[PDB]
Amino acid sequence: MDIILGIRVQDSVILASSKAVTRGISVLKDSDDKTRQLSPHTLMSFAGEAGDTVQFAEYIQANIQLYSIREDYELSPQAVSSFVRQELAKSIRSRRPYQVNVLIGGYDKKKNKPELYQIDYLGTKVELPYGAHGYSGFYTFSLLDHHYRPDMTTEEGLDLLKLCVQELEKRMPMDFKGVIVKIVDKDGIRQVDDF
Amino acid sequence: TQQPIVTGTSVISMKYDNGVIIAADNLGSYGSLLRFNGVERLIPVGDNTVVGISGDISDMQHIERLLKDLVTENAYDNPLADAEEALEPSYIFEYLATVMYQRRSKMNPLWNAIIVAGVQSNGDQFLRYVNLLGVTYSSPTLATGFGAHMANPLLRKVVDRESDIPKTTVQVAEEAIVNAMRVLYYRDARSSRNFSLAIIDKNTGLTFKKNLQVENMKWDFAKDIKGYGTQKI
Amino acid sequence: TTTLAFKFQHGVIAAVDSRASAGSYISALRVNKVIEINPYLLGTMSGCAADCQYWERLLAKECRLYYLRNGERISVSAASKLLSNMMCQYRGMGLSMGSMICGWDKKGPGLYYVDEHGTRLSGNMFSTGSGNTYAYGVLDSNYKWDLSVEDALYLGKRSILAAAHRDAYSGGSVNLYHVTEDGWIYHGNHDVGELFWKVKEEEGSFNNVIG
Amino acid sequence: QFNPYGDNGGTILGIAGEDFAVLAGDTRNITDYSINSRYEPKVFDCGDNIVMSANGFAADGDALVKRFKNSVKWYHFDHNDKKLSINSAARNIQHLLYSRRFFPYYVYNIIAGLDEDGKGAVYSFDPVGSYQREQCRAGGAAASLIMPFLDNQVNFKNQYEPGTNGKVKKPLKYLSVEEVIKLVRDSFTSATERHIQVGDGLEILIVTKDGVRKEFYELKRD
Amino acid sequence: GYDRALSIFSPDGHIFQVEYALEAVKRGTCAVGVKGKNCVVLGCERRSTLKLQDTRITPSKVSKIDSHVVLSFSGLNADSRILIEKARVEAQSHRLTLEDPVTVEYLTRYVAGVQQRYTQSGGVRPFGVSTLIAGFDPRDDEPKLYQTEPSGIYSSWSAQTIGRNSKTVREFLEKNYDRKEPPATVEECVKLTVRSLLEVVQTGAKNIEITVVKPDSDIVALSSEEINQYVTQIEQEKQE
Amino acid sequence: GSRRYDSRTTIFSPEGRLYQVEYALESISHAGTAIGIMASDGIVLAAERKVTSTLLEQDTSTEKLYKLNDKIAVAVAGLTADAEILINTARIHAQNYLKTYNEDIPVEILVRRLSDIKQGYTQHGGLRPFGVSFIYAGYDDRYGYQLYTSNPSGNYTGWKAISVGANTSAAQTLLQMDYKDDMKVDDAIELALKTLSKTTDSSALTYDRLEFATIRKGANDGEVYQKIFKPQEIKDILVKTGIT
Amino acid sequence: DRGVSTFSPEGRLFQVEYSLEAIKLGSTAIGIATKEGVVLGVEKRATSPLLESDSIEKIVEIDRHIGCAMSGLTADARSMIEHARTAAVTHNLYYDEDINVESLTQSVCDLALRFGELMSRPFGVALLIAGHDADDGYQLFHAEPSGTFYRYNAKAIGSGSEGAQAELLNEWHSSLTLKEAELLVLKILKQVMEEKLDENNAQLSCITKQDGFKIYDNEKTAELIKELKEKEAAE
Amino acid sequence: NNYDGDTVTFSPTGRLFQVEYALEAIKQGSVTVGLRSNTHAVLVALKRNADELSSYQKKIIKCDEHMGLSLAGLAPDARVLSNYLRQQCNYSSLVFNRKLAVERAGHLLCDKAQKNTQSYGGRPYGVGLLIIGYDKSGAHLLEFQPSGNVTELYGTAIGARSQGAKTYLERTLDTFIKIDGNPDELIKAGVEAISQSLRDESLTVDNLSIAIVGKDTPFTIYDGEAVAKYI
Ligand SMILES: *[C@@](C)(CO)[C@](*)(O)[C@H](Cc1ccccc1)NC(=O)[C@H](Cc1ccc(OC)cc1)NC(=O)[C@H](C)NC(=O)C1=CC2=CCC=CC2=C1C
Ligand SMILES: [Mg+2]
Ligand SMILES: [Mg+2]
Repeated sequence: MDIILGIRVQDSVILASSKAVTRGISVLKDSDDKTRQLSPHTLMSFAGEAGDTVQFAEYIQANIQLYSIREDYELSPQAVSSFVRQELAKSIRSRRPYQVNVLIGGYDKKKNKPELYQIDYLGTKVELPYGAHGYSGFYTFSLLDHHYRPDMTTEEGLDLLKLCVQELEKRMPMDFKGVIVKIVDKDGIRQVDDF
Repeated sequence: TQQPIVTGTSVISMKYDNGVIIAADNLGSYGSLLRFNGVERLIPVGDNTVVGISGDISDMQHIERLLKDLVTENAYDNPLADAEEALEPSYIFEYLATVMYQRRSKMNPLWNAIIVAGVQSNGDQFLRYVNLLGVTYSSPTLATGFGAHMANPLLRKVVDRESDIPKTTVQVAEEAIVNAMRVLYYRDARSSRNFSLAIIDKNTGLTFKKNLQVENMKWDFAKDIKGYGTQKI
Repeated sequence: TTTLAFKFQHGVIAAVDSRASAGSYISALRVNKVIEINPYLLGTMSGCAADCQYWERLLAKECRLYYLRNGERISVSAASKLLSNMMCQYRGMGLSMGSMICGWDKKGPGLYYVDEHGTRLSGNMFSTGSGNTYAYGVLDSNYKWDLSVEDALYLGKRSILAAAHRDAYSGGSVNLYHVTEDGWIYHGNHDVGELFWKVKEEEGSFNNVIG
Repeated sequence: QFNPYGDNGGTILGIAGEDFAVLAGDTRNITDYSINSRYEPKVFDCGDNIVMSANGFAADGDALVKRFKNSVKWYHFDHNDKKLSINSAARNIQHLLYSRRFFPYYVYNIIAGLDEDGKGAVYSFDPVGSYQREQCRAGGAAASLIMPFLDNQVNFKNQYEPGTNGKVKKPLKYLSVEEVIKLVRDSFTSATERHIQVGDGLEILIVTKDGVRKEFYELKRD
Repeated sequence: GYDRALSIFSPDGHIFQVEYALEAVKRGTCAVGVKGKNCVVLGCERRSTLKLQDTRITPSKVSKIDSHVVLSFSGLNADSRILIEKARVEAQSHRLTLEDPVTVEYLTRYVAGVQQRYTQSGGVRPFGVSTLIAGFDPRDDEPKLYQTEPSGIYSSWSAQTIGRNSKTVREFLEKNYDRKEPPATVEECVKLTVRSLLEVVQTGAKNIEITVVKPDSDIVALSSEEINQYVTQIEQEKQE
Repeated sequence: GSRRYDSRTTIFSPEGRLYQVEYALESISHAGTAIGIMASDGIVLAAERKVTSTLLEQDTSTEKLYKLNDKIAVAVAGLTADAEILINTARIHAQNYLKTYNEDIPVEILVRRLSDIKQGYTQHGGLRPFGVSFIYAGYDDRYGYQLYTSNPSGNYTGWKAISVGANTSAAQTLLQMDYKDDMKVDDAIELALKTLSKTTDSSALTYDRLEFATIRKGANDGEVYQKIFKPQEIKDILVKTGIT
Repeated sequence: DRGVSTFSPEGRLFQVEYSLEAIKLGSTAIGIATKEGVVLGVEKRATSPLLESDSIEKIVEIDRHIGCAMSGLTADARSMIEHARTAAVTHNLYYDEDINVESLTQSVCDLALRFGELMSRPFGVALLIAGHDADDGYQLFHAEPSGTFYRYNAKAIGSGSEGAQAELLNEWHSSLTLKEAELLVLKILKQVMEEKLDENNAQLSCITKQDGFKIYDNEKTAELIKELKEKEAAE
Repeated sequence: NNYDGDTVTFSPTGRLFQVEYALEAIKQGSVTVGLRSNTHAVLVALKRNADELSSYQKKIIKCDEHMGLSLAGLAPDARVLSNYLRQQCNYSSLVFNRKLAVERAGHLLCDKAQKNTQSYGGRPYGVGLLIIGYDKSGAHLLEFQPSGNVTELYGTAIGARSQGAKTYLERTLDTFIKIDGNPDELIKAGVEAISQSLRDESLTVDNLSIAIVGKDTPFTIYDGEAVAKYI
């Protein structure tokens, strides 16, 4: 798929992801949710080749959910992100690699800190205050470099995110049909229904 | 997948009233080089079948050994190996045809074109073709390579359809085959003067003729031909 | 091809054309592009005919076994996913299969789009094939949830007609299906040749064409 | 590079009657511009009142027929000599063809016989196993020449009742076996004229409740 | 590979290895399952021969297979871990391929199938474990309670017990549990489960574990003090 | 054929016991006693070497106490050779977990893995079980300080204080008597040595017949240190506690 | 010890003969074939009153036209049923038709002798396989762990088998109706069962050409039990 | 005694007891008769039932258009071996376009049965077979024993009380061999032969099973009212 954004603020992580799905010259759907909840306080958005994205995401989801049941304990965002990276680094030298880029947004309940990890299909992991995959960063990073502070509120994070989406909507040739925004904080994961 | 190296050219054959005739030259070419001049490409199987093979010679020698081993294996625990349960042309053909199609399906073919000529138990004539692709067909006349283009036309003037077979004698059929082999020597650049001919008759059995030569050749008219158009001297 | 399917208040409509091509040659005027998996499940076909038939008839085997083990009819969500999982095994091997899995289950009516890439999308309306763009135009402008069964059947019928006209690789005939909670209902085979002229007169559309 | 496929030409034609069915095909086998055989049978009696013809690449066609004939044999062994219905044979063949989805049998296949109600039946296949029951079907080299003629002269397409201003279609009937064979012969005589791979001979297999009958007719040998 | 047929028939038509596996279950600590009108309770015995134990980290007797299904057992402890692991994997595998969580009946059928497979496979011995599997199906308010055993047979129970002295507590449940009117509330259901264990347990201190499972993935384990209050109330009514 | 000579190591008795597991436990009961005691601020591991010689090189010797990683250690009771096979597997599992999740392996997860391996040898394969019982002493940030034990059956349990090997019946009674929950490491060290001193089959308990180790948060600030005691250090702690 | 595939001096496989003893300990199952359909009935035999009897599934659907009842070590039957269902549906996939009852039974029996040192022992369960097809009509088969299957007009398996089989010997005739067969199964089940027969501890089922395989409701069976009591009191 | 635990063990007198016990299973089985002339070959088999409600177990199996057998002993083992013959007959046709010789079919059965008698873990086949067929050297009859021994005969019988039918055929040898071009009279001789092995019970319509193969006769089985002609 196309655009996935992420921003880590004071007390939460905000993930924005496009709604469009295209087959050939036709847009089949304009309300697609490009994300999976891995655990109550960990969310993963994804973008890449058709089919591979969902299969990989659901496979990761199943593994983390299995771990949670076995240990009766939630893995830290850092631990999950490392597991995901290894699966992708393992994948890149396979017969047919999984062509998926992900953002992992989580709230670490132990450290009481939000955390954002950006991982590409090669298995290249980086912790960031804000991130993106594909061409999304080319348009948005200049705004984020300028406006981002680490002490921002969730509301300020959403306003800065609106500015990023507006810039994308102005300068991108592709119509990505807006974004679904989700917030990850101490209380868990919730969706912003009006954006 | 491979490419043929040392090759054998046309194999020609036809049916006649009491049996079948088959023939093939004794050459093993190495591209344009006429490398080997003593190669036998007709291989008898018992006293009722002759297999004629064209194409890659190393693959021919492989097939020759499969057939030799087939005779050996048929005699095992078989008191009627030289009688009722002897190898038939239809048995030998179907075996080869099975092998050829299997090899092409593994993308590792035997680079050959084969004609199995023989006479069955009931006196019926057998003549069928198979090649590297596993493609099979039967006809009153059959030929491989260049023979298909030059020999078949001549042989089909004798036996144009099934009803012409009882009307065709062995003398007429042999004459036609030998004329066809001469024509191929004139016009096939990968052919030789020396050839082998085999006749399988339901009465007189298997006659295998070796060291035959193309004779009664017309060349004298070449002396009058001068230049490529305007030249007189 | 052109296939479509959409959810509405009284279930789901499914309409398809019936043409089959071999390049420019029309190999078949009347092929069946809908498979009856069970009395409450349908499957559309677009792409390679052999793939669509094989894998959806194999899906029917698997949905049948589900009923026997669990003593309960399979959901549309689960059925669509079994199919998408099959596609992911032969991922990259060259299959060509685009399909909608239409049906009615415990959650009400259900509609899923599945393709050879392993894609699986839930939605109220879909259209697949070479002529899907033409069908979407008619659907998007006339679709409502508050449609009557009579009007809904006509919409899907008319949407295929639109595509059959413009798209060279769509046509022949229109096959209609209506899916209720009591099961699916076939609503006939409609020749496009006869249907076109009928619609032109009654509706007044296709003014550009002479008749 | 080695090419495992080839084209042996030929053309086949299946027509379903009310209580009979025909499967016809020319007897010519070719490669490129050469003729291999003027009489090489292409339509076979496979048992259980079923006839079959695989047109295209002869080696793959012979292999498929050989396998289906074998499938019929094992159907009798495994299911108490039960008769294989034409619809069951069709489905079985789909699975034979799809076995090689990734290295196909390069053949267009047709089978003919009678359904369980006694009516005539023809089934057509593509090389990878898509099948359908049809009334009429030509396959092979001259398929595009013949099919339009059958749409016109069998299903009375584009034919209307005179004086109806094109409002009333010609009503559809079934044809007699004698009428069908006429259309088959005229189809092949026409195809022979304009297609170089068609000719030499025409062999028709007719299927009725009484069994399987053959008819042979000469064609132009040029 | 080691192919030796360990589970085989005897002249009288018995598979002794499967029957000796049931003896291992008889040796195991008592486990009980009672389903009320809107809940299921799983009770488990803890033998007090082992003190100086660290109860925080010691493997608990009741295990979550998914968020809506639990599994308790009696028999060999090490053997139970293998069944639980397999069950947990199958639970996620079902969600992944069918997009619905497992039904309690399906999960039970799978675990019972695993146990059965180990009674007619070469080189392996039967599981010395019987299980009680309880929970609520997705979007369903009807309680579910199943039992399995080494042979691989399974069945649904209004109430059931397994393990040592299970004969005694089953005797208690058969006369105390009314089908026409099951424990209406959570309290009544837990009270009946504790009462049944008090027939066998010894001391009502740290020997009784209780786990309540309610609909819609609402699973909680009671603490020592909460259980102790039930133990106190039961005996005070008994002194009469 | 070969069936004739098969002992059948993985079968039940009529009473529902695993023969080989029971006999393996009998073997372990003759092994040197190993004790583990968990305190609020650390863990103690004490163990007795079996009838040594004066010519044994003690300072380079290791038969009882092994290091699995920086946070987790084990005390062994039974066949040393069998234990080393398992120890090397456990060391690898800990490193696999660290490579995957970039976090040190939780103690219980490591213990469960080894215990699952032991279980496998009792249910399939037709091989004899490992004649080993472990005491696991470890720390992680979830549960803090932890003591576990595993035996050849593959069953594992958590403990505040525990003994394995010889005279565990006597040793467990003595621990149950003097142990308290608010206990500290220095006190636990004294308890461990006093218990061995009373349960030992030897005439007297000396430095050369002991292996000793502690896991303390007594490391500079929030972190954990493993201390495998040297011969001279064991000699000092014996004098300090007043045993020699 | 001794081989699993060993012959006795009498020419029988020890393990197969011992598995037959396990089947004699199993709960009773009865099948009766008529021209109007085939009836299958079983004894549930709950081990305790707290066991919810409706969860006891000893009668099972293989296809719409084939049903199955079991007796013996019922856990062993699950993989046999799974194979049967797969075979039935797979044949429908390959041949676009219903599979013959005999062919289905033969497919199940092919598993039976796949044991050695494949599975480690024979099955400890016998199956009554009842169904209908167009060629041979209504059929009832008895599938053993020996790999042998006999067709039957009527058959009883389990603990009360020889007593029930003698009763079926006298009662069966070629003109039995479906209603008569239903009552006959109930009659014989009531005779050989330990506990008193009712709708909760016994189960009926049938297979007809029209409606296919159906397991009877407890309310429907209860009426057939009441109809039985009255007709026995009638003389 | 001590040497009958498995097939891999010779006794001190050089006997294989597991094979001998498998041979015993054939003697318990129902009687079946085989006999041939120069033109035709016939199988006659007495089918056995479990009781009056049960069907009569089938004894004759078809292998090809020109070959088939009758069984006595473990029926499942006959299914395994007949399936093998079907495949070998079929391999001969598909590869060599050749009908499998009856003598070679016997050699293949012998070699398949032998492997089970020399290896540990497996067991011998518990069934005896009578193979009839018509090939290029005329009519044939074979007797198969699970020891591996295969024997070509004019006539024979196996199963319980088979000695009576075998003696009859040994007397009638010169008569029935000459029955050429008359299938009904050859079957009559077979039905009269199997009758010498009957006690108490007699040949009824659903009891008797007959099969025939010949010069212009494919292998066909006769059951039910089709054999009432010969009762
Ligand atoms: C619409 C007509 C677009 O073409 C629509 O998608 C229909 C859908 C359909 C048709 C029939 C049953 C179910 C669904 N699609 C086709 O008719 C389909 C289009 C198509 C053609 C060819 C390929 O690959 C070569 C893919 C898609 N047509 C076919 O499947 C036809 C029947 N296939 C062939 O003609 C064919 C020739 C051939 C030669 C060698 C190997 C494979 C070959 C194929 C599949
Ligand atoms: Mg990156
Ligand atoms: Mg020409």
